[PDB]
Amino acid sequence: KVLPNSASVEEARQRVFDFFRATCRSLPSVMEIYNLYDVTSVAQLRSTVASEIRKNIGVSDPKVIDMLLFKGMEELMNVVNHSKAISPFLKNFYSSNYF
Amino acid sequence: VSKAAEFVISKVDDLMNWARRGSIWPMTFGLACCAVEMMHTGAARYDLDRFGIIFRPSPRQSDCMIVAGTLTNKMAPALRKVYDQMPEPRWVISMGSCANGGGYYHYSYSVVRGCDRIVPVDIYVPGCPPTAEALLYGLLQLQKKINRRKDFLHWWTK
Amino acid sequence: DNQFIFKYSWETLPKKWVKKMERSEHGNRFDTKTDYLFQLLCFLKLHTYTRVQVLIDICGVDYPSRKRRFEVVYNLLSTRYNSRIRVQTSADEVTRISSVVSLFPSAGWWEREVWDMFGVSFINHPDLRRILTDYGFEGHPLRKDFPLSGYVEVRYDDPEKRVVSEPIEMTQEFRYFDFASPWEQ
Amino acid sequence: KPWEITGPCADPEYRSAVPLATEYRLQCPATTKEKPCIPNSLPETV
Amino acid sequence: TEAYIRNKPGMVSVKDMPVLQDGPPPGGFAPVRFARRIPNKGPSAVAIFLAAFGTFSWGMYQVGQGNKIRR
Amino acid sequence: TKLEDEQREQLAKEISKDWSSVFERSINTLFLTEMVRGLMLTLKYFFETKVTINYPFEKGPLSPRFRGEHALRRYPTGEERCIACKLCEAICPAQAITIEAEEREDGSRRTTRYDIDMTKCIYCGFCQEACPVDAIVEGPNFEFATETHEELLYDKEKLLENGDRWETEIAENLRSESLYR
Amino acid sequence: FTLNFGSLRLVLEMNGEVVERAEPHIGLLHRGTEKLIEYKTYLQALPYFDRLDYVSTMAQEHAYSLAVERLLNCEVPLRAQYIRVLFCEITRILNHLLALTTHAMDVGASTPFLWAFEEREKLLEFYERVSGARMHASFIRPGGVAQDLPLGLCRDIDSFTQQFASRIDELEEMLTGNRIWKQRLVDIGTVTAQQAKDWGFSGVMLRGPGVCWDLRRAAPYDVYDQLDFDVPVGTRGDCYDRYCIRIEEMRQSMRIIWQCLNKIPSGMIKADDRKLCPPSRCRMKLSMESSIHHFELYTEGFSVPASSTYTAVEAPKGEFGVFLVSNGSNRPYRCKIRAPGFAHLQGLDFMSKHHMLADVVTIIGTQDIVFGEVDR
Amino acid sequence: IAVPAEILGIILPLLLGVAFLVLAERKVMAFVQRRKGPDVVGSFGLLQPLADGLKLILKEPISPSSANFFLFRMAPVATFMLSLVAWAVVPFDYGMVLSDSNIGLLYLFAISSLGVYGIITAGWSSNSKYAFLGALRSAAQMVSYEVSIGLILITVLICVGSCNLSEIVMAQKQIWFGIPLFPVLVMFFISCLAETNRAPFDLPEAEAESVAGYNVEYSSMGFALFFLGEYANMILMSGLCTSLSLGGWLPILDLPIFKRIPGSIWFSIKVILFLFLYIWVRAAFPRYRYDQLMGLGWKVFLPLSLAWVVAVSGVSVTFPWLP
Amino acid sequence: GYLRCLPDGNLLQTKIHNIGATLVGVDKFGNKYYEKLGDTQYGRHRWVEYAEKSRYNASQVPPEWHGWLHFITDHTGDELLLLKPKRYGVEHKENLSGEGEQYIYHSKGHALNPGQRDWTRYQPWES
Ligand code: SF4
Ligand code: SF4
Ligand code: SF4
Repeated sequence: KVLPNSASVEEARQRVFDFFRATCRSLPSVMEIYNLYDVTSVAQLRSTVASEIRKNIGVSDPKVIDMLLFKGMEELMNVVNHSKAISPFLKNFYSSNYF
Repeated sequence: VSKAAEFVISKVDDLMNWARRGSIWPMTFGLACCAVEMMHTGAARYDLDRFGIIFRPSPRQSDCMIVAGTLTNKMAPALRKVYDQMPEPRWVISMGSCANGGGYYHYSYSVVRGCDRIVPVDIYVPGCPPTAEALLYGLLQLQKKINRRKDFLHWWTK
Repeated sequence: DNQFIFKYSWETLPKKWVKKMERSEHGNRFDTKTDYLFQLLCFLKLHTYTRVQVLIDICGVDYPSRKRRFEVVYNLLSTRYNSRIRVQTSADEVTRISSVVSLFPSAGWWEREVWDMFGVSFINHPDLRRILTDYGFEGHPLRKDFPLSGYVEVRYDDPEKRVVSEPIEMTQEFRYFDFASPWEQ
Repeated sequence: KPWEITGPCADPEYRSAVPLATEYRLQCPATTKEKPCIPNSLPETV
Repeated sequence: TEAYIRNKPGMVSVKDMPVLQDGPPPGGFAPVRFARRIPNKGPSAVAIFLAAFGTFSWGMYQVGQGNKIRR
Repeated sequence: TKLEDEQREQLAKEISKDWSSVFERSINTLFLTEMVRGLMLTLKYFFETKVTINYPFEKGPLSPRFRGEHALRRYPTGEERCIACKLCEAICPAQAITIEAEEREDGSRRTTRYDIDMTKCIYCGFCQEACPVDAIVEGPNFEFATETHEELLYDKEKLLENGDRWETEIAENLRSESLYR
Repeated sequence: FTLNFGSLRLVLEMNGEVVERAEPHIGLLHRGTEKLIEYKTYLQALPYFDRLDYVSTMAQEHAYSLAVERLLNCEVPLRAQYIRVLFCEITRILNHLLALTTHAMDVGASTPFLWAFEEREKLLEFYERVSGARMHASFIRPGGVAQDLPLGLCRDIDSFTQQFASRIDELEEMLTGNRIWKQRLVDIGTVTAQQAKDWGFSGVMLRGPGVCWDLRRAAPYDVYDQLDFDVPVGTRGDCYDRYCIRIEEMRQSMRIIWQCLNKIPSGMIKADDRKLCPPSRCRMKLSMESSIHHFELYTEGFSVPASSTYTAVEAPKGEFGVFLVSNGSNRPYRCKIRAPGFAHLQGLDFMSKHHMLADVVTIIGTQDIVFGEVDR
Repeated sequence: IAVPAEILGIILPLLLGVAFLVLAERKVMAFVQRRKGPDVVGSFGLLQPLADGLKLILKEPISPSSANFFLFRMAPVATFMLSLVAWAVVPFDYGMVLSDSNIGLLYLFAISSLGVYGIITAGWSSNSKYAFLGALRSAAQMVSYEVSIGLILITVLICVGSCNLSEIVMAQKQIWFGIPLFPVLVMFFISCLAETNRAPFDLPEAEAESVAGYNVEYSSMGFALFFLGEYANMILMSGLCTSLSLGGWLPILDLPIFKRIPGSIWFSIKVILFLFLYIWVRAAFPRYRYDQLMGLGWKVFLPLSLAWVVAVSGVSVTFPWLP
Repeated sequence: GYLRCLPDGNLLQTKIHNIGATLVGVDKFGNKYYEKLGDTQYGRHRWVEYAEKSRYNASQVPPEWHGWLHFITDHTGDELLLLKPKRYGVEHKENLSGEGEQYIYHSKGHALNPGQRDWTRYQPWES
């Protein structure tokens, strides 16, 4: 179910927390969906999800926050449904002109 | 390697090719708007049952996949999965322009630029839609192509 | 033709939400605000002399120049009085507009299609999953800035034994021919 | 014949499906006995 | 020019230019019987029931005679 | 469902007016009259003549305005009929035609490269009707199924040889259709 | 429990073989038709409408041409209008025949399929004689048609109409009145008129309940207001009444075909103005202005005035509408394609509720979902 | 000794007849549908069954690996055994029987009863649950219509004192039992149509429809063996129909011109008419839903069969017409 | 060629249809073109015997007889041969397309082409 736009930063934060809860509860299903038990590190996956949420802090618009949460829930549903020293300049220079 | 063993091998290969040519059991992959023309091919006028063609709904019993219609990125995994279930003696007929090189939707998102990118297709049937005459020509061309299969000779000379 | 219930609506409909009206032979047009669209459609559907009780369709138009690029259009029909009406609003990428699934149950799939093609989210949709494009599609294809050929393409990867999705590398690039005449204006 | 007892075959005004070659399509489209003349404008606007 | 394309050997005005297109023959074709005509000329319900009953009775009589002969 | 029940009772009373009608209906439902009639029609079509075309020896009817295989023609003298006006790909909805050209040795405008994808052509005849010189025509041939996509990718030499091969039939169809133009 | 079927993908929730709910997944034939139409000129975009709802080809051409003429205000000659009506009714006959016989095959009846395909082969021969190909014939263009009728076509169509009256009687005798056919159809997927209006049904699926509304009579977009045909309605909307409505529509299409053949006039086949309709080959090879206009119409296109409109026609499936928004340029700015399969496939959910799997496939056949138009 | 020779001479021509029966079904259905069947593999398609069998043999097999390999493989074997051993008793003329069992009718009824196990095990051993459900549906339908078939057998057994098919025919000498019991013959024909999953009541062959079937998982030879068993059962029940309600190897009116025909020709001709009726009904009619056909079997044919049993018994007991 | 009827069955149908037919023509490749009017349905009143019973192909019909066989024209192949253009033109060739790399058509850039042409649209310095 889709909800109206959050009118407060606190409401946006609560929705973000709910989405993170949903991701954490749906993590073990992805285990049996993908079967990468050798180097998954479920804790590392949770850390990466938290890192994505933390790199998406520069946004301050509640509408943008709600849209990002909607797209994240969509991505969660898709993943559940199994849908997949020479400096940086010199390497690009040796690779191609367009960099 | 001899000249009489070679003759016997040639006769055996001819019999095998005759059987496989006269008992083709293709399966329709009927997307978009070459499937209607395919049903016209299977109709009374250009009948396919005469040559041995009968459409098997189960991919496990089918001989060759006839992909007629547009291949979508959402449907290409299904096409590949269904193709993988077919028995090892297998062939592919790409009917129309969508299944050949993308056709009229070549420059479009969610359109596979021909079924050749997903499955190894043996014979292309140009047209949009190809006439039922032309599709039956393509099936006869498949018969001709499998009429030169020296499987027994290749197995013998290994 | 049949501009009867359109004029009757403008006579009886509250004037608060009628942002603008267009009397045309190509179709009578109502343009309103996104806040009052649900109320306006509820009035039209339920009123006894403007019974547009069937929703023809919901469409989206992209206008990159305007501040609110997306234009959501609703084509409705009145079979009792035999006339078509058009009600449209303007929405941008982030703001969510009201859903009319409760009034017209057919609006669910058209609203999902609008979401898929443009990104205009709806407030009270029972579900708003993508309907038309591939599973895991990233962009909104019908936006003007979206490239015609898309961003990714699929192929069969033999080592993976599956159909993988890779960034586009298409041969025979699309040839845009500029036929526009400088004297057309 | 058993099918004239009842049904559409018993109807005197019943038409066969197969068209005869001597009456269906007498002249091939590329060889028509009379030459066409298709107008392209009104006589006034000439 | 339309007159140049559709010129007539002896025409004076742009009117009465030669014309010949696909169309009805003089008489306007014939009616085609859009409706349906399904005649029900089969045997009546009572007739087939009487036939079946009489057939059953006479057949049982024949069964009795055949059983007597076989006995 | 009470309305449905009373409607059913009313209908049953309506179609049970008398013993003759009820007996007729019961006999019809018991002795499979409609099934027998369908069987009789099926037997009639079993004994009637067939409409199978016998493909390889007998081929279905066509029209001179048939959109088969793209091809390029020539003038009766022998020169290429195709000037490089580039109206082919300007109108080709599928963008299946690619053309490049330059001035020839004698100053004539001719195409130095002209290829058509038969896997991208939608066989619509827009080019053959946009040609100002009737150079490209969609020939009557349609049985040109190839085993390879690269074979299905045509070019100028193949189009010209197709036109030379099918010149007489293409000319007959072009006469018949230029009548209809 | 959820049962999955895999271009028709459908997931069904079942309890006791009884279908609690059905959810279709449709995108399997999405092709970016609207995006490509936006990227291409109007004439180059007509084949897209050819491809949409491919069972009924020329109905989409008629809708697109009517929308373009509405946005363009160009008068179509009477002969062009009459031949457009004739071929639209031929298209309706083709679509109804295919829908009925595919429905019969899905039910289990296999034999009428090939008889109706013989009829369809005759009609496709008509298409191939009048235009380029048997299917996807870009014959109907804005302002008129591509070419004039070949001589003898009217006589052949008359012969077909007589034999086809016989064939419709034949098919109705075999299918209608069969106990198995009745048990398969009656009281299956019934829709109230309120439900149909709510879910946006059109055509047979809307007249089945008995709303008593047809587009050819409500908004006559052709000589339809001079053809005095009949529009059948269903007493209680279900599969059987929709099938009977389709049979009656085939009969009335034959009636309209005969009327058009009888009263077809003699004149031109397209709009008189060469700014909007291409000149003939002789005219472009003989006249300087005609050569200019042919060149400009085949490189550029006709620049429609900047406006937005919705034009709907009575396609055999139902109401097929095109919403065209222009900006004064030679390419359509926006083209929304409302197909009468998108709403019906929504209706599948409530139609096939408390039914079974065979009832679900029967409902699909009755609705006649062509996935090209629903994935437009 | 001679018994294996007789058994082989019964089995191999039965397989040839099954192949030409599927060919004849194609030809008759095509001629019904205004087309022509297989005509390009040999003259009039006479080599089409040979080509099909050779292709099926040469097709490379696949192993589903369903953890029930033995049961998966042996189910078509079981149904093939059942069809053949059912054919082991049917007479063709006076003295052309392998086992002249005095209980031949009940033997055929028992063999028909055993026939459901092949399909049930095929559905269960398959990984997919759709195949299991389809096998259950087909088994239940065969169950109901075999109950009806047994009641019809009881009617015939009331008519004829003995229980062996040869003496049944010897009693048929007079009136063929079809003249007295044409409705019973019609019900038996519909019941055997539903018994072999042929014509209407065709659930497994509705693969294009949602019911699917029990043969989806099976490989080339498993599917071929199931098809051969089904068609051998079709021929078997056509022979049962002609031995029960058409007199078997008996001419018409006992004229001396008709007695020149050996009688095995008569039995073959009657079986051919019954097979033509099979293909006729399959081509001419739609198919029933599973619930519809089950209700029809349990509510229309069972009461009618019981009523006909009672009526025949009452007619025979009342009058001296008793053997 | 009558012994081919037993293992062909399609040539058998053709020979059955050539009972009351009239040989309307023959081409330079040996194909014999027959017409049969009267009590014959429309779709089966013109046909061809390819005179190559072993491996007859649908593409062996020359363009001169293609239209007449496909019912496009009432003109037989003899008239079209008379009207065949001069100063240019090639003989009819069947749709081999699989009979050999030396027979099939190859693009100018294909590696199988006898002469493969580079495509760069610039001339390097080439010291
Ligand atoms: S190739 Fe043409 S006819 Fe075939 S599916 Fe594509 S658009 Fe339709
Ligand atoms: S027929 Fe149409 S698609 Fe083919 S090359 Fe010509 S314009 Fe392009
Ligand atoms: S339109 Fe004609 S002249 Fe122009 S490029 Fe094409 S073939 Fe050549």
